[PDB]
Amino acid sequence: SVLQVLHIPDERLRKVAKPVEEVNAEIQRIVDDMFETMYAEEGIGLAATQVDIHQRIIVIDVSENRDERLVLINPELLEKSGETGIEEGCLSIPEQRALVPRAEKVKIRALDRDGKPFELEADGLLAICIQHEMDHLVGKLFMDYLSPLKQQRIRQKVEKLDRLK
Ligand code: NI
Repeated sequence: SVLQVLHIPDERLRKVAKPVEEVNAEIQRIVDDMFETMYAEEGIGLAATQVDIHQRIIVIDVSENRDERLVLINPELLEKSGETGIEEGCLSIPEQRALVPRAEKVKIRALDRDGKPFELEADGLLAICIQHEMDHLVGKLFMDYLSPLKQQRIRQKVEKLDRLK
């Protein structure tokens, strides 16, 4: 099923997700629902916190043909290097983009949808998306890196959009 994506101001977006206990059928259904939601919202990443599920689960797909499913369950940053940034969007912050500092490369470990551990070295867009999604699981948003005024501006714009929807 396609799930409801929370938007700021929503305080739930500020929650810190708990680690996943076992990767069972129930976890796998959450993963599958999260992909469905992500794809439907035309997104490249989604964290469980965004759909009010506070467990360390991320889904990502940075491909055009939407057939490269990356699942990060209980992800762990093992190393990062360099610096970069692009103008990032966020399904929890509709229609607002801003450039945000990020590591250029990350190396992470996580469990996949079967519960298998794997390591992944990423760079470019995928590194940035991974960092953005991992920020979600500790209640952090791309807005947090901007000036207090810019946070208020953005948060004002979002509240106006949800009034009209
Ligand atoms: Ni986001």
